[PDB]
Amino acid sequence: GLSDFFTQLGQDAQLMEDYKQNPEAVMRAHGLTDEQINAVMTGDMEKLKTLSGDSSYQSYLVISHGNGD
Amino acid sequence: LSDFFTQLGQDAQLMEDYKQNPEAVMRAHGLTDEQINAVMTGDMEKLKTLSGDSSYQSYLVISHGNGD
Amino acid sequence: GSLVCVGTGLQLAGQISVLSRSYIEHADIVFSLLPDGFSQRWLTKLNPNVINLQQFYAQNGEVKNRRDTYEQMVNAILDAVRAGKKTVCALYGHPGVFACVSHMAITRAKAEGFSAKMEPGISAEACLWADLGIDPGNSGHQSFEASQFMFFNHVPDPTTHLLLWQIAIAGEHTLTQFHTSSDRLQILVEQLNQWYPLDHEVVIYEAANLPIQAPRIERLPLANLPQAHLMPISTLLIPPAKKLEYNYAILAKLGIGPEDLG
Amino acid sequence: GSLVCVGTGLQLAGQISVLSRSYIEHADIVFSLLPDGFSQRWLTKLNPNVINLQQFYAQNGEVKNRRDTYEQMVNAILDAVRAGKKTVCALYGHPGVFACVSHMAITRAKAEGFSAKMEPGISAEACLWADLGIDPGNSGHQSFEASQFMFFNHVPDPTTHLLLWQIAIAGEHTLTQFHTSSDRLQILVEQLNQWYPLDHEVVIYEAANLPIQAPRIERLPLANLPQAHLMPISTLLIPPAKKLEYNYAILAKLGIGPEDLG
Repeated sequence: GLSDFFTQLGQDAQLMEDYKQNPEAVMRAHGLTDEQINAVMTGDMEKLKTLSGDSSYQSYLVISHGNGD
Repeated sequence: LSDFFTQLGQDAQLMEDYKQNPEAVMRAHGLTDEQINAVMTGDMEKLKTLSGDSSYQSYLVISHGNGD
Repeated sequence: GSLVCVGTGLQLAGQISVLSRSYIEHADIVFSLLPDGFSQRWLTKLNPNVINLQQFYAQNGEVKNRRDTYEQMVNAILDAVRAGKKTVCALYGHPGVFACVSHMAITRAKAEGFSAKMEPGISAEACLWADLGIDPGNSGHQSFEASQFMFFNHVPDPTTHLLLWQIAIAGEHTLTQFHTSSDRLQILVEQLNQWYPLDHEVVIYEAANLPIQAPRIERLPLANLPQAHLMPISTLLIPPAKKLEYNYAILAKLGIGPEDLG
Repeated sequence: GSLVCVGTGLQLAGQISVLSRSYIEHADIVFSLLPDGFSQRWLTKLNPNVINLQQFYAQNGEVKNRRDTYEQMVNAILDAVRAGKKTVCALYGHPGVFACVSHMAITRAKAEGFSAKMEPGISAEACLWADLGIDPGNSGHQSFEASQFMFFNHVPDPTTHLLLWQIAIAGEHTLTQFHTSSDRLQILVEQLNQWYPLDHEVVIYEAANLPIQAPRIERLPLANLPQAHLMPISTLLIPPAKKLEYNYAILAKLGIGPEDLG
């Protein structure tokens, strides 16, 4: 439900412009809980990842270094 | 020509078929001998001729280096 | 009314981002600046309500300052936003890289109280790293507009990959011509000779716009640049003239040396 | 076998190219390095045959040189290609920008006689220009990896926008820790003070990965950097310390002055 909404929102410009008009209305209409909505509105990405079940996905995004040849 | 190039640019399946056998894929999609020759010699100008353009004025400079 | 500026990338149809294509699809009106007729056809099939910004460039030998062209493009976009249209500006490449019209229109739209934003896209330089197999992080990267490099004080780091954009108009101070002269490029060569030898191998790069087309990757000595064939889309890549050397001052403060590097 | 390396951009699902998404769709196997679990699920729905490259990073407090991680990633990719698989590498951002695994994999695949190529994507720097409303062409742009700037001799041009990537590991010489320390960042501050005053306003930037998420755009004086909260994805933007000044030397060779500029 969280992951499904975010995937749709990220790809569909019609839903993105609806969302930007009224974020709370759009998240309620796609079923997000009050605690999920609260997490979005406060910018708490760690809690969203808790609530999605993702908990302990190890994401380290460094693919280069500055030490040369 | 235009329909073929639009499909080819978006469809990785067709792109990989094309890269295996450019002349076969181009013939199958109806390109003429002259069009295929223009592709194989890199003559973008003649390709635009054969597509019928009226040589679409395409200047694409959207900045300058004079400040302010 | 609202404004969203998107990029279409360099390659026909497939290099636009999924979300950026959806913005074009759902727009009331699209203002376009695209590389060719194939791209124009593709756009028109996506959304038939298109105004072609190419019309604002000098026509038929007219003398017109490009500042006026850009002002006219911005005003045309804003007239649609002011009327109430859900407006999209579809530029080739990335709409905010070596491209003033989208930044200007977004600034003006916000000042007049409208919603305006920019979506990133794939630029000519993003294409260059891919096509040449170069990582800009390898020894770092620098980018300048070629004329700005000549008219103002800029100092390149010669350990980095250096890009001069808009090389075909290097030194064209009037902003009214479409190409420069070989004498202007000779002065640029002499200027670069402060850091790069005359026999230094440089690369003239042009990203492809059609799927059947190979990019232009022409290698030549710097001395030969003023005789080379250049187009408005050409960019000059100047590879490093020296290798990275150890910064002993900072290594000491860090309390390490070369042998300690992982 | 064959190899195509693609990027997925920074934002979930929508910032990938139309073509790059098609490559993922049609691959026999995908090697992924993606920002989060939402992105991982999106990929898996596109193509269920995925191997997650994240496993090659140090786990559970192990000491591992990142050069070994990258070798191990390159080797995994090539083992699928050598076996005969139509292989796609799907990295976040642009697969060849501040990313060695793809260039190394492509070099190795070509040397062993396999077809290999890289498709450009939207990098974090592409996202920064859009989010901050900055054109790198305005006064020029330079990019360096922060530790490379500390360990080797690089000289920034203070009229440009300067980017230091991987600022969170600045000075981490062992390539075995995931973050640097406050004292290392103080040394960087002292180094930068050669060109930038201590009260110079700098920006910590982080591109958003989810569509409901705002980018991080934190403005602070350079002096406060060592006390800032930084994450592996953080970039430091250092805006110009000086305005553009005329290059009277080159204007004279061109036979013009400032008053002649269009």
